[PDB]
Amino acid sequence: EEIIWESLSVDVGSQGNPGIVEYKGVDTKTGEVLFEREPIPIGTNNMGEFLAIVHGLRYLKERNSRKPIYSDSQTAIKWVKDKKAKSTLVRNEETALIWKLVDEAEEWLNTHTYETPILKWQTDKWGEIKADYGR
RNA sequence: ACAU
DNA sequence: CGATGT
Ligand SMILES: [K+]
Ligand SMILES: [K+]
Ligand SMILES: [Mg+2]
Ligand SMILES: [Mg+2]
Repeated sequence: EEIIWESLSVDVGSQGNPGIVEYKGVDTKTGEVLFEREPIPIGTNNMGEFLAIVHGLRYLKERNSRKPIYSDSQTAIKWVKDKKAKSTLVRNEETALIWKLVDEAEEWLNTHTYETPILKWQTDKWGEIKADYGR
């Protein structure tokens, strides 16, 4: 079981959980940063991981790329498979923004198709995912 | 327990 | 140490 180097890797970074959430996607082989989401004032780690995968799906579809996506998040990979983010985060004014983004990401999954493999990054064998924030 |  | 998740 070896790394698929021709892939996109995503990760979340946060200040608090729940807290400020950002995410980015990188070329697994080179580390080149391909997209970075503006920090969201309040969210959860798993909402960020979910949004990062869905943004990766949208990024690769727009560019007609068949590359797989690596995520280290068991939770987010399942949420994407399910097309349903089962977050416990309260819905209030402070969490409105991230919940809007999560709702819209689910909506995108329910109205689009993709063949993109979404693969578990095996941190125990390979070290930190290439998109890691190092926090 | 596993993944963050 | 605490929080998010299956
Ligand atoms: K980190
Ligand atoms: K736990
Ligand atoms: Mg991660
Ligand atoms: Mg990380």
